Amino acid sequence: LEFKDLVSLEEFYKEAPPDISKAEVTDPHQQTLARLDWELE
Amino acid sequence: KKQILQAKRIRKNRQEYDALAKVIQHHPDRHETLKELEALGKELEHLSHIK
Amino acid sequence: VPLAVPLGQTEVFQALQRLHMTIFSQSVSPCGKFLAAGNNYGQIAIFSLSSALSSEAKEESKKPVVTFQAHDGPVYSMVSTDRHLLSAGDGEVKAWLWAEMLKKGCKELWRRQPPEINALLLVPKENSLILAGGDCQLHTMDLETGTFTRVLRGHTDYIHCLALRERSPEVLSGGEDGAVRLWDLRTAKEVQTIEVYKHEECSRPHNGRWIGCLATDSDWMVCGGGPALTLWHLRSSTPTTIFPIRAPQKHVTFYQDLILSAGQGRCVNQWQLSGELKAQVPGSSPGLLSLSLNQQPAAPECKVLTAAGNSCRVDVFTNLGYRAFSLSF
Repeated sequence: LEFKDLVSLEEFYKEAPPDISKAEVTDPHQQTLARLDWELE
Repeated sequence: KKQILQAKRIRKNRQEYDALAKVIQHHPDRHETLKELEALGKELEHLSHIK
Repeated sequence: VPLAVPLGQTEVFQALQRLHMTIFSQSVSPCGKFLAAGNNYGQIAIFSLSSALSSEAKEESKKPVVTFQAHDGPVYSMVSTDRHLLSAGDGEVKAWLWAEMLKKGCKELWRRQPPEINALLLVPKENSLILAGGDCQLHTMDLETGTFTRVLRGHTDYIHCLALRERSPEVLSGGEDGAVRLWDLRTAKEVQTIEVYKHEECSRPHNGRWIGCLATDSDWMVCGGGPALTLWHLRSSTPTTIFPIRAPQKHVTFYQDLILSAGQGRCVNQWQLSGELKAQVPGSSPGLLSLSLNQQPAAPECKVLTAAGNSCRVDVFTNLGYRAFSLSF
């Protein structure tokens, strides 16, 4: 049990293309991964 | 056993998050890029008006 | 140290065949109880894995209960279904029954022929089988009737491995040309290409450009072989992390939260997903070509990691820090 910026949610959900929006994630894990690679792109 | 399975899954998720975040941190910031894009857009509009 | 001296032409010839044996493929039964190993000489051994892992175990229990000649050329790939064992040999795929291969009959069900066949991909959600090899083309075959539906032409040189991740592209394929290609099954077209040698973080021009292994986590990819053992992010096609190892890696897979690897070295390599070498467990072979996690229901006692390569023996790992024993061919 030891381990090691952001976008507004509606802006992220309404600006990203549906390839990167990943409407099947609407899990929080894939949601955060979609936020991360949307920030990267 | 059930809690340690969930713990190792959460650890894999955290390592995926760190793996993406390290690649993002090789790129410059977001808001500073927005500020310099606004400055470059104003300078480009002034240079376009002068041209 | 030389315990058994052969002393005879037939036994010297058998010792020479065992000394020059390479084990290419591995398959598991529908239950956990049996293992199948493919051979350099086109043979197939069947390993009673539950009898080897039992408390009552003899030295002759680490032997094939049934071994049989099955192909003319080498057996490069096996795969298993709910009932069958599909084996790709010379240039064609044979099918064998798990119920009948233990008996004395050992007949084949069919013989379908679409160069070698390096990778067999068994596709769920539809009874299908993807053939890939020296034809540089992906063939799709129905399992019920021996008809070939789709032919996919994207690679330049031959293919080493296939993958599956249950999304819209759903099929990865890596080859000797040095590019991982994505193959949408509906449109039967190529939708994305990732050239790993073009990226300077991964290149390593001494070993060359060939992709030997692929793996999927439905969002990620591990690509290795010639260039480097690299972690790619799909939908971005960006090299995220590199695993620092010198030897080329012939096989890779995802564990629970580890990365298992094996190649021209002696040991099995256990990586963390960040890119830290967690462990190196030495095997009995000088090089390994195949790993297999035996994660099957209705037999929890047959949950081991089996490794095979340039030897006549299979290393069985009951734990991930040491080898328990090894099955002679």
